[PDB]
Amino acid sequence: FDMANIAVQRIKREFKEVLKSEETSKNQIKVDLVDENFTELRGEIAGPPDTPYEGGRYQLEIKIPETYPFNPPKVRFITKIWHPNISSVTGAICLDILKDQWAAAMTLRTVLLSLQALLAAAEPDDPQDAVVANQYKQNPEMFKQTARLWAHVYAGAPVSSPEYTKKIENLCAAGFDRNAVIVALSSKSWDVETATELLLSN
Ligand SMILES: [Ca+2]
Repeated sequence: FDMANIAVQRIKREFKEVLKSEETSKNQIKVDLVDENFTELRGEIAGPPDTPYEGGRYQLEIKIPETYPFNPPKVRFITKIWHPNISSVTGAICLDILKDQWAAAMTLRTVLLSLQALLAAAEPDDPQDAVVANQYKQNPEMFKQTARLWAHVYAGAPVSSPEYTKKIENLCAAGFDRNAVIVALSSKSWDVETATELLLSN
């Protein structure tokens, strides 16, 4: 039915804050009510400029705990993304403010802004996704191109590698599920052989 008053009033206040913010007027962040009692929200953030994510928009599932504001929201990327601190499979996020560094003065606005800042500054030595973190460290340029490909396919960003696109359409035309294909190629250094071998393992 209803959450505790302190939680209700905090979410209402923070929701209004996002609605009125310069950041939402500049189309950088937003929040949408999913549930009338404020326990679930949907966020969106713009990819930051001069990153592989630029031009993309990333949707977020936000669940507000009963203990709000003393524990963080649970946040997950709905939009698929290629980033060392986010699971390429589940959208689970590795960020201290969602874990052990939450403070009660933090808000929906500052969480959304911190997630955009995380896109612009990955921490690969404390990763959520080992495969992506390894690629980020061992082959920066391949990482950038892969992240940009995912931004284009999943988040609506304008550009991506023609090479990569051709490999994807090749495997999709061969009868494999497109998401499976993207994942396989992205995880196997874009090598059609090892990616195909992985796809046949299923
Ligand atoms: Ca209740």
